[PDB]
Amino acid sequence: KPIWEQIGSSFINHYYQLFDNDRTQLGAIYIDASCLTWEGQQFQGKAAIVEKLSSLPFQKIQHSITAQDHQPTPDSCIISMVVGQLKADEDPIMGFHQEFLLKNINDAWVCTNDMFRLALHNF
Amino acid sequence: KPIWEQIGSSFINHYYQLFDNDRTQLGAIYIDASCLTWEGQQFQGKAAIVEKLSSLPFQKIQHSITAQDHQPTPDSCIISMVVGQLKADEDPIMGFHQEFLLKNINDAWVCTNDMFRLALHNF
Repeated sequence: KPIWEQIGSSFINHYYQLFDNDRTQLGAIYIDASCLTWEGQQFQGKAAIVEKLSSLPFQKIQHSITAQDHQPTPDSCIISMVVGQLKADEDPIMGFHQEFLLKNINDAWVCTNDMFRLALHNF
Repeated sequence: KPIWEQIGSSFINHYYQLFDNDRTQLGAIYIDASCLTWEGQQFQGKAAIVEKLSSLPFQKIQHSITAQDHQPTPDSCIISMVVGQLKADEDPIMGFHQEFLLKNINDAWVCTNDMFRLALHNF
């Protein structure tokens, strides 16, 4: 309902659609200065991100969202928190926490910061 | 090593130190435009946020960080992800996930965005 909630919600939706069905198209939502920290490893810069995301051994991965929250920022960006479970091929379901900072740059929404962590938790 | 990590790690240490000794002092790291989402609930501004955290029904609170990640943002903000364990008085230990967005305002690194969730724990 709130404008930042609708945008952030839509972005997350788009991000997981791409990640679970066409991840080599993910780079389209990043920019040169975007950063990715996947399970502790830092991939600063789009090239590194695109490379890392494409090297994931996932043959078939599926994200299931338990909860998501968004907040507008002083500089008009949107920060988001996402929790839920992921299923890669033939299992053991896992929990995950993903953080995103979105910005409108050149009149388009992109993700400048992305942080993902696996978790033995549930929400 | 990177400056955003040094600053972020430092802020994180100070934040949890304040939370675990006298959370009514957290007003110093929040500003009026700050947003807090705690277990899905929203609160805006220093006063409401400090009120919300202070209202937590705990005498003794203890945070233990298992991992923290930090990245710089295009607007010179620092975004962070924190995961660890939370211990409140006699409740069983509970894992937590938190996100912070930091920025230097009026010569001080403050948190404009704070997002927190507890993992439905077992064991």
